[PDB]
Amino acid sequence: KLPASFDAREQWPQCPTIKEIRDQGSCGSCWAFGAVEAISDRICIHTNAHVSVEVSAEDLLTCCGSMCGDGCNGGYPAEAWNFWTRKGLVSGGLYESHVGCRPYSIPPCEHHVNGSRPPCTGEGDTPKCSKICEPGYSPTYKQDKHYGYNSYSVSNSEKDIMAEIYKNGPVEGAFSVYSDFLLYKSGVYQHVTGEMMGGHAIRILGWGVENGTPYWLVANSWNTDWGDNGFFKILRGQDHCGIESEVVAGIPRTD
Ligand SMILES: *C(N)[C@H](CCCNC(N)=O)NC(=O)C1(C(=O)N[C@H](C)c2ccsc2)CCC1
Repeated sequence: KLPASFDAREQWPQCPTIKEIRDQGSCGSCWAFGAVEAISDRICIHTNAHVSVEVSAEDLLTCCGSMCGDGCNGGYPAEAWNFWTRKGLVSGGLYESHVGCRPYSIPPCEHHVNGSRPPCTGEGDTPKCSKICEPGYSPTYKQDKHYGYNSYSVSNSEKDIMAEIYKNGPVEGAFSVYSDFLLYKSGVYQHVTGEMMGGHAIRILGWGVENGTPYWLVANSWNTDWGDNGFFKILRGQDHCGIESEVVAGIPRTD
């Protein structure tokens, strides 16, 4: 039933957020980024491109509080999606973009690569929850909220995750980062060297096969000069680095 390859960017060509790579900056907010990116995609898919917006990482990062975790010091993706169902999320684009209600306040940086931006440092402070949109944006904060119908776990099964993406759009997942992952440029990632650095949340938007190796198509939040234009591929079908073990998703309410 499922195709040998699937790419959400090809399936939903009128949904620009699916193609977009963000930059979490010097802040451990991957849990938030994986969520708002997939939510942005799912709102566009759910409306057949009639509503296409960058959902605010700032809003999720700053305003969830204890139920999600500890802001820039890590969080729980499951409860990020739950926050979307309970209190909703406003719009917000990239740093100094002036796009949406609450654009990201933490500046971009170079994540384990050379480039013109400053080098990323450790976990910076979590910004305050400010329930007010930026100057120049309409409508108001309350009026700009987008809500989810539900949030749920996807089972630790390759085919179930594929089915979920195929039907309902990109999902959030998490995997264990080893030091060799940081150097990723292209191909299918499999862990071959290096120690455990910690967990990392990302957006899964498809799958395929390359030179006989099955993979998941993943968006990272380390800007576009990391990896393969901000994306990477990782081995699919063996719960590699736990990539199939913490997938989470949710369906939008209609605005
Ligand atoms: C994502 N960037 C974040 C790593 C931040 C570490 N920064 C750094 N300088 O090393 N990781 C996460 O958000 C996850 C996590 O580890 N959460 C922990 C277990 C947590 C859960 C509840 S409170 C803290 C990995 C996916 C979630």
